[PDB]
Amino acid sequence: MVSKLSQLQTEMLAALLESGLSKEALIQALG
Amino acid sequence: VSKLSQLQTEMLAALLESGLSKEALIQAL
Repeated sequence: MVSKLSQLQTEMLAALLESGLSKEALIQALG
Repeated sequence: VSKLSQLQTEMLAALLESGLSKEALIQAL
């Protein structure tokens, strides 16, 4: 729980996976 | 474009631009 930005990033990634975005598509975009 | 796909896309670009570490990505996966 380092920073407001890190907490928000964490929530966003979780939300995306919940919405149906694959893990592979996440990796493609952000890896 | 579908509104859902577009929102996901825009969230991804914002994440990328915000400086998401390689470790943070691994942790979320």
